[PDB]
Amino acid sequence: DTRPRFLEQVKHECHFFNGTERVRFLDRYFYHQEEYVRFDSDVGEYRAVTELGRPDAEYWNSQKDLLEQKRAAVDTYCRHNYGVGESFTVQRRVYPEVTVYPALLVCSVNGFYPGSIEVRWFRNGQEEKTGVVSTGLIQNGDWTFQTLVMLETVPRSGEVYTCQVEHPSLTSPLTVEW
Amino acid sequence: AVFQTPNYHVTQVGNEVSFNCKQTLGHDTMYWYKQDSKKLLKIMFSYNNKQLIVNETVPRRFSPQSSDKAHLNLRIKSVEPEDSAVYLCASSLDWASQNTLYFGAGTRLSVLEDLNKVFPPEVAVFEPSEAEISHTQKATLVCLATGFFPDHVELSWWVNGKEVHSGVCTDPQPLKEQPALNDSRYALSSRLRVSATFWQNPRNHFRCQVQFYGLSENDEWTQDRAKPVTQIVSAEAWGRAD
Amino acid sequence: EHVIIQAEFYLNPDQSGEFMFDFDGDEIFHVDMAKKETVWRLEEFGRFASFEAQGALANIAVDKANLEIMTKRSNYTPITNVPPEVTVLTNSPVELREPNVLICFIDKFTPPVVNVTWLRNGKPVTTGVSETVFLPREDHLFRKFHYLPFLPSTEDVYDCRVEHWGLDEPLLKHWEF
Amino acid sequence: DSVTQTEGQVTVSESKSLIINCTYSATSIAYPNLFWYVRYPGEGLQLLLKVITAGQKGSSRGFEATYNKETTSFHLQKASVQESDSAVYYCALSDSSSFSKLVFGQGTSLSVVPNIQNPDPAVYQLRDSKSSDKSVCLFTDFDSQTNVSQSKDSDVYITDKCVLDMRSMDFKSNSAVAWSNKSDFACANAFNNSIIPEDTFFPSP
Amino acid sequence: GGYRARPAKAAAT
Ligand SMILES: *[C@@H]1O[C@H](CO)[C@@H](O)[C@H](O)[C@H]1NC(C)=O
Repeated sequence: DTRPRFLEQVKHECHFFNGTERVRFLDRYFYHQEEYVRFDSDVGEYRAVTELGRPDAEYWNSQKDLLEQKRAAVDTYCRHNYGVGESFTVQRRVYPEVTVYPALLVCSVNGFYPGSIEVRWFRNGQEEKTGVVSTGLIQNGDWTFQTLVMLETVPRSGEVYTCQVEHPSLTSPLTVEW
Repeated sequence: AVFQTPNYHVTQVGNEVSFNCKQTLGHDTMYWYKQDSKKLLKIMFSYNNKQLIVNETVPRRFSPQSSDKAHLNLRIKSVEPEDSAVYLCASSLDWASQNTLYFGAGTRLSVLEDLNKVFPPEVAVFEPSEAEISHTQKATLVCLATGFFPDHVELSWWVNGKEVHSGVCTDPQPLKEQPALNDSRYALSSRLRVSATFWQNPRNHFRCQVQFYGLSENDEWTQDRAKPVTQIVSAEAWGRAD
Repeated sequence: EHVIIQAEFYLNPDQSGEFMFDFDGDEIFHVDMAKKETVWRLEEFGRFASFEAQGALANIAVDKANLEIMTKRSNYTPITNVPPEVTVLTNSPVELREPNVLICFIDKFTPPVVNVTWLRNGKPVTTGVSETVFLPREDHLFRKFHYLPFLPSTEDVYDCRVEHWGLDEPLLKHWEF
Repeated sequence: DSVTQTEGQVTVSESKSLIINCTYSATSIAYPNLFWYVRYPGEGLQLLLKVITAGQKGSSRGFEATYNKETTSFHLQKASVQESDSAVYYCALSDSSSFSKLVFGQGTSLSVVPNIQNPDPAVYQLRDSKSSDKSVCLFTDFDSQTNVSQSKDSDVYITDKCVLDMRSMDFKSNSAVAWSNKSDFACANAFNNSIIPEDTFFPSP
Repeated sequence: GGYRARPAKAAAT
């Protein structure tokens, strides 16, 4: 296809801090990956972010009941949808699965959710910060995550190495030893 | 505002009717509601940005249409007696259910099996009682609009060529001249009360006026009696000193 | 702490539109325009919550009416194609004769059109494959997950072939062993 | 998905308190929005008040309605109804999760009756300006508790009680009309099927 | 619990 493509995008975003105690609502309209008009609950009205959206910002802000409706969106939309899915979104907990191999020894924790994780090493009684390389957090796209911590620190005479993983779904640290 | 049109319409079974609506609120969503004979209010259609989003299993007879966000038209291809109702057009900011609906004044559709049942009102004015004048120093004129069908009437009082609203009360509903039959002609009454010395000035003129919505000038009419067109029927009285 | 995003788009002249809900980078559900059904990313979600899909279809109608207006507002200037980063991944430890799933991750591309194919030993492999809708990004490009289950072996190579108008030739990432 | 409210007409004297009952029983929608719409005489339908969150109270024009999460109800209340509250009131629900689509209650027609401070009940005969016959029987100036019964005879016509305000005088009066083509018909017996005050004035024509 | 779509607004013409 020689044909040129034209893309419209709109995103209604709900930002939550300390649960539903502090909510911010954003109504965002995009054209060719370039926002042009936006409503912000902190601002309280539609505003053009580019000149391309100024006819919308003035037209929409003048509509009967528009402002009232958008000012109420933090309660009727964001807080509403937050509580509808709270059981399996904010409260989802899947514990990790750890395995340690060498290739340099690697500890890999998979199938965990949410994303916040802390994994540490111990060579052996004390954690050794040197020689650690972290893969970063990997999003599996199926509501699980991955991570490998590759460790360049050759163990020697019966050295017991333990990858310690700390996830919000468990009450005490998860420890496995090599 | 929400403007709809027409206000009244009468037509025989099998004819075509068109209703038009317009809203000036900048809103995205418009509606057709049906108000049947028994004070009920059921939704028929809902349009959003010219696209039909809600259809409450309305007979194929009805064909809403919207070439623009601000306009919503309703057309009934060939009407049945069941279609007699008040049709309310409404608009809402968008299709969210938290939004307030703003309604128009309504279109009053009367579908008849036989247009030969349409009659305009006869109107008569009744002069104040001499007993009421001497007992209370007040004077009540009574207006009767009788023999009309359907009940598409608006009554008003005119004192010295000016419409008056003070001292006036009209029956909220007409009554049936023959409550048995479903096609019974109606009657309506209204009162206008003034001070006795105002009624007793011979320079004062009092007119009861009944606007009747009937057949159009287009409609075919074969009967001998006058075509019961939309018209105004009046009755008048001048004051009496004695 | 948490962000819920209702993300919609419409693409001309392919008449392609999409409606999904994002939670902290993971999709709660999308609406299948063709079948007019709500599609939960996890089947478990559908037993605890609901969504009337037809309200998503009403939005797609509006977005498209808007798009025509927005392209006319913009003198019909097209989108600049942007080629995708792709990455083939494994899901858990790889072990001989132990079933895993291959993951092909497509990132930072626009427009949201893509031809992706799984190649086993240079031959196309079509059965068992799963696929996600395009998912929104904060830079407003798109992401896509393609999954291929398999039993690992030594005499089997695997590739993920990606076609995108931003690329001059098809992009391909390899996985062996 | 159903709404039920007070059926029919309710008559209330001015300054009395009012309750309009409304309960909703919609099997198939979670988190509804509740509305009260009002239609004043000769006017169009308009919103009185609405509540869009489960536990809150909406207020307007002195009216009050609480969205109850346990009694599944949206009762409308007012402590002192005024005569300008005479209207038809509609209770309605919508599904907050889907397209706006109001399910209306049957409607309650409210008639707020004013107090007649100095009744002077009488029945008068009024003759046509253009004809000697017929006449109409005018029952007027009766107190606010008098109820006018309909005819029970197909050939006698009796209208309902009707209140008019002469604003120049700050004067209000109630009135009903009776007429007939019966020769037997007379104003002395036109309202016999009604219970009118004993002191009703019947002038001799 | 049912999810709510925030409706998309029609652009100015
Ligand atoms: C995808 O394949 C179709 C097959 O005809 C082709 O027309 C289209 O250009 C391809 N798109 C890309 C981005 O390769």
